[PDB]
Amino acid sequence: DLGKKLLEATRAGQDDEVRILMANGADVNAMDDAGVTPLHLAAKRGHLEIVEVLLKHGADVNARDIWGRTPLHLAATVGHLEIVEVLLEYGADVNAQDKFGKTAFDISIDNGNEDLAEI
Amino acid sequence: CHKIPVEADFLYAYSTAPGYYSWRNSKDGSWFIQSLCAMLKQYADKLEFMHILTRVNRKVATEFESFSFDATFHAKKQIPCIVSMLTKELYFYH
Amino acid sequence: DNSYKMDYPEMGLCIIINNKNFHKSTGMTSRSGTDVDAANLRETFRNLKYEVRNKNDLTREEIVELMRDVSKEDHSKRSSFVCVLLSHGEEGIIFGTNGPVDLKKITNFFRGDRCRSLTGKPKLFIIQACRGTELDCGIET
Repeated sequence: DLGKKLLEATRAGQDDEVRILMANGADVNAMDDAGVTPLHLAAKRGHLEIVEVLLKHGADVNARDIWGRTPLHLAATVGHLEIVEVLLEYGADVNAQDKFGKTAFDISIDNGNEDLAEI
Repeated sequence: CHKIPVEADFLYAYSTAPGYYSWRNSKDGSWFIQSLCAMLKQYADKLEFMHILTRVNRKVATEFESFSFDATFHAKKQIPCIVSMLTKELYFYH
Repeated sequence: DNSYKMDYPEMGLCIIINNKNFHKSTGMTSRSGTDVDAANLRETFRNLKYEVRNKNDLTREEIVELMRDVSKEDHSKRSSFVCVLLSHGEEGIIFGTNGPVDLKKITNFFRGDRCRSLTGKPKLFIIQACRGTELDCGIET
């Protein structure tokens, strides 16, 4: 399954392999059983260019894992400003709450990230 | 006159223990319903219902483990939860 | 006797509520693979001679209305009752497409005193739904 390999390549940060897989028709919104998508992985692992190529090809900006977390939540946790901005440009929902009632703004406060809280 | 409780003769077969997430697979379905259907197909003519549900518990407990590219969600386990207010044995072949 | 009477003319109803898609306002994900469950359950219970009724994507109000209506049917010729719930959940809660339903409210319709044609008969609720977000880390065998 190409969708598994995409998730795999995205996690490892293989930007080229990500592009090759998508060209072969790999589902950009592929999921593991925890609802983790390539966009979740790219946001968490800080792979900016991969985040951008997934979103360009229609990655669900507001996909939720089994804890209700969006890529915006995960980007906020590690504090990747550029990914947060790119996610926001593609219509990421700042008001989205995980199953624990936390927003991306709430994570930025808990991490002590002043630069992220204002954005 | 003789009575029974209004809550008697209910069975609640939960996929998972109280407080826990319940795992599903996109192609095969949920772990619990897979196992329930498989155990009913194999044992509905052989075992009482509680014993069928116990095979389901073991099947879910031993044969399934989560796979996730996020370590937070990886290698997780699941036990179903049989809740019986039944007053009799249940055999589907009667 | 030790065993439920199962030689009534009919085995009974098997009501399957299959919620796959949820209102945007809820923020709840699509339940991929639930159709596989629903089809698997119908095959399994129809082979057990149950009268299978599948309902897809029901709101919280529709779930309650359905269960009220089903509990008010004549079950006197039926050996048992089965209801299968496939949805998102929380402890004590099943989700309609538009929000939470209290599981107790659903099952109360079938109480011994409220559904008289099922008094003394097994009422089986099969609940495929989260009961929280807790994850079992497991332990080596």
